[PDB]
Amino acid sequence: PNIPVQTISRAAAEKLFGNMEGDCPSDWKTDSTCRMVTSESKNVKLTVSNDSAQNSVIIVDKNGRLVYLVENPGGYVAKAATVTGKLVHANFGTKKDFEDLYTPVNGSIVIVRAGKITFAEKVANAESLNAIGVLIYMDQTKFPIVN
Amino acid sequence: GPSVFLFPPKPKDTLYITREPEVTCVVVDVSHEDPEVKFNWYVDGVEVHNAKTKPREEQYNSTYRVVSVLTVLHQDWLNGKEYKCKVSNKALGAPIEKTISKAKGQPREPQVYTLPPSRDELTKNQVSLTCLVKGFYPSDIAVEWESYGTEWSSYKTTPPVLDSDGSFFLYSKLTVTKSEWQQGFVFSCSVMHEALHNHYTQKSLSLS
Ligand SMILES: *[C@@H]1O[C@H](CO)[C@@H](O[C@@H]2O[C@H](CO)[C@@H](O[C@@H]3O[C@H](CO[C@H]4O[C@H](CO)[C@@H](O)[C@H](O)[C@@H]4O[C@@H]4O[C@H](CO)[C@@H](O)[C@H](O)[C@H]4NC(C)=O)[C@@H](O)[C@H](O[C@H]4O[C@H](CO)[C@@H](O)[C@H](O)[C@@H]4O[C@@H]4O[C@H](CO)[C@@H](O)[C@H](O)[C@H]4NC(C)=O)[C@@H]3O)[C@H](O)[C@H]2NC(C)=O)[C@H](O)[C@H]1NC(C)=O
Repeated sequence: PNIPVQTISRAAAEKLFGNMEGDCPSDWKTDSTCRMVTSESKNVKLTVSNDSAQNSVIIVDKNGRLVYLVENPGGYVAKAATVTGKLVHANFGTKKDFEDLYTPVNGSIVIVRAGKITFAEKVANAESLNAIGVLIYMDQTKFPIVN
Repeated sequence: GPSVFLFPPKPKDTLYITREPEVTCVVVDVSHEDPEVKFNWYVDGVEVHNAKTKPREEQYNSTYRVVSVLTVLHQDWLNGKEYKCKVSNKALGAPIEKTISKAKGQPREPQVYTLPPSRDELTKNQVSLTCLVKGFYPSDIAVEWESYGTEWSSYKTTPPVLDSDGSFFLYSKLTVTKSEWQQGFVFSCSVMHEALHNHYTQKSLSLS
């Protein structure tokens, strides 16, 4: 775990989707609103700080300038860092989901649904492909982890 | 004929010792026949040679644009030294002289106040956050809006306006989507001015 991981609300996710392009595979039985990648002109910036008060998810100008405040997550995952990149959806962040994935993860922030596998695994799988950060959201529909 | 425009350094560059401030002598129209431009720089009447001429560059209207940049010392600029740019051309009847300096007066500290959107402005999908910066001298000032340590792209700042007491004021307008305002996020107005302690102050604003 050399990369920041952060939990976001369903609302924050959908706001992020609002700024993404691509439609999800029909195979992920998702909502209409889900999207795959951020448009060229925007990137996301994720800040996890020793002060859990000032965690932030923000959408950024090519200039690093601020476009949209997306959330200030109150929760934390048990690396303190600030990272800026493209955001890429990887569904459950299974190794399988990853290998099927059209858009390459390298150097990008990844967003995944909480789901089939542990958070720990999702982060590792992503980190394994050189993602620079991980967002995790709970859709209401629930997919208990198997062990 | 060529036209000459002499510009002052950016406020932050003059205020921060970590930064490098420079005066810019811009030459707007440069003939195709006579492209030659001689630049001569003077500081308080004393000629200096520290300046660099950028490459000449043909514009969209068949006119060369020659720029000469001279780096100034922070306190030389702040004390009110004059920088004279002399442009010499064969296309000029006589060489053109332009002079800039800092306004020489007692510095006055800027008052920074943030205002929230008008109740009538909440009808719209986007709202304006206002930053009033007043009662400062000289005109040299730098204003940024930011949230969570990140500078805002969507904001614009009126030029300084001369007040009745000989001071300046201005406004900065940050435009945000209404929902971002209603959610109770914090916006900050950052102001850099020589009269301020550490040439810096900050005002925050959010939903009550
Ligand atoms: C071919 O195409 C070229 C490009 O389109 C074009 O060049 C242009 O030439 C015109 C003249 O025709 C010249 O006009 C002057 O511009 C001055 C300000 O320029 C600023 O802002 C513009 C607008 O964004 C920028 O484009 C410029 O680069 C410059 O920006 C600044 O640049 C510096 C260094 O690069 C940076 O440090 C700044 O951060 C940066 N700013 C920005 C926005 O990024 C403008 O002030 C001039 O106005 C003054 O003079 C006029 C007389 O000509 C008066 O009408 C007016 O009142 C102003 O008077 C001044 O009043 C001041 C008040 O304090 C006093 O201080 C002064 O004493 C007083 N001076 C004078 C002499 O009156 C003026 O508009 C353009 O800037 C120049 N470039 C561009 C991009 O247009 C060629 O001319 C074209 N050919 C032809 C046929 O025209």
